[PDB]
Amino acid sequence: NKFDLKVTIKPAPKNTMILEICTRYRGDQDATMSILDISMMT
Repeated sequence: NKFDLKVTIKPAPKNTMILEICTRYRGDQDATMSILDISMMT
């Protein structure tokens, strides 16, 4: 319930793709410091 993370991957024109992740909070006040972890494909 807390977050609303969204992840997308697109091919950029050795494929060299582009990854974009966007997040937002669910509540009423700004959150404190947060941690984000990313693990990529082989």
